[PDB]
Amino acid sequence: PTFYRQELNKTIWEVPERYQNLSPVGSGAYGSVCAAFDTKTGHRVAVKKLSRPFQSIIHAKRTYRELRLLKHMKHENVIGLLDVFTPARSLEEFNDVYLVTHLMGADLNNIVKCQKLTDDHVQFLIYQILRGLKYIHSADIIHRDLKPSNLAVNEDSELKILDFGLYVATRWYRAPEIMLNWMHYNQTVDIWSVGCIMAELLTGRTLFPGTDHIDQLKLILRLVGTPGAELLKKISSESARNYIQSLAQMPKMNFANVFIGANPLAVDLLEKMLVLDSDKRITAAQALAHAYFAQYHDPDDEPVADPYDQSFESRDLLIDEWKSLTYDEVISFVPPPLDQEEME
Ligand SMILES: C[C@]1(C(=O)NC[C@]2(N)[C@@H]3C[C@H]4C[C@@H](C3)C[C@@H]2C4)CN(S(=O)(=O)c2ccc(N3C(=O)CCC3=O)nc2)CCO1
Ligand SMILES: Nc1nccc(-c2c(-c3ccc(F)cc3)ncn2C2CCNCC2)n1
Ligand SMILES: [Ca+2]
Ligand SMILES: [Ca+2]
Ligand SMILES: [Ca+2]
Ligand SMILES: [Ca+2]
Ligand SMILES: [Cl-]
Repeated sequence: PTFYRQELNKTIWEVPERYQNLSPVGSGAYGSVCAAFDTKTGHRVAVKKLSRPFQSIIHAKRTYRELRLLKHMKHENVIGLLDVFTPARSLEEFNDVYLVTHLMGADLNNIVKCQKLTDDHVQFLIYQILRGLKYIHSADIIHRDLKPSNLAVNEDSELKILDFGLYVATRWYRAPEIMLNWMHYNQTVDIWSVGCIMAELLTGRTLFPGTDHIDQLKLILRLVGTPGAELLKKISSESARNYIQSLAQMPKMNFANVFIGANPLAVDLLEKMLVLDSDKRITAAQALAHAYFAQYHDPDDEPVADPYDQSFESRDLLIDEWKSLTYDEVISFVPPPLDQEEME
């Protein structure tokens, strides 16, 4: 392909002539994103230019990580790849990586903020998050920072999870075991996040808007109740355990007295997601079977992922080795068919 250059976000982008009318649509993880028109297919796409992908061993491995992950993700509610390109003609010239996915116009914050959502619409939004989570979790991939700004949505409320498996960030949706660095966690960290998101879709208000990690924990405990001694097992810091243990005991609230006028099935699902005991938290696959989603649930259309080889994560390699592996993954990429779906 012939490439052209255009200054976007104060830096030069070099992209194939296939992609036209680039326009900035915000930052991404380790990069920045432009909307574009794919002249090959007439489809709208989003192109992410990674920022300094091989500047350091940290950038280089995270570039490889992200490319490997996105090449593996093939699910309608998870960001995956239509294309990946570089202006480099050889490994020796290779210093820039661009990732292409279908364009999604907004994030979940754009949906709820100016819109009184119906319960049927909330069901659809949460259903899609859970469908995507079932898929990524089945490949032993966890998001760990799921939140409305990491949920891409389009003009028809179709939703995809992004920035999974990888500046002041909001902590309001993080699982307590993540926010407080507890010693053990599982895939259900993301289910806590879904509960926080769903609660906000039902009320219009952030569920746990803490000003710091201690304020947020206090808000959490007011809803779910003081934890038992067994939960302290997970907390390394003695000062943290002593503090939590010292707090005045609080009962769990009945969520039916919290989410007023909500579908009782929504309240029941929230009770199963917003539990401190991550071994008692509902899984994504279990949640998809909950009656709240009855009108959407379809077991034939809730697939799992192919096995995902993450052995590279334990390895320390040199920058040029991560760079060469990344180049290999660029070159071996096989674009998917434009139409990959059929009537049920
Ligand atoms: C959850 C809620 C709320 O108490 N927030 C305070 C807390 N953050 C605080 C105190 C305890 C424990 C912790 C710390 C978590 C919360 C509860 C509820 N209020 S509402 O009552 O004004 C309302 C507002 C809306 C709705 N609604 C509908 O209108 C339809 C469905 C639905 O849920 N239902 C209720 C708005 C703000 O968000
Ligand atoms: N508009 C749009 N549409 C799809 C994806 C993105 C996108 C990507 C991204 C990831 C991989 C890829 F290959 C291409 C783009 N990273 C962050 N975002 C946006 C997510 C919503 N807030 C603005 C940034 N943005
Ligand atoms: Ca119940
Ligand atoms: Ca169906
Ligand atoms: Ca088709
Ligand atoms: Ca079927
Ligand atoms: Cl967010």
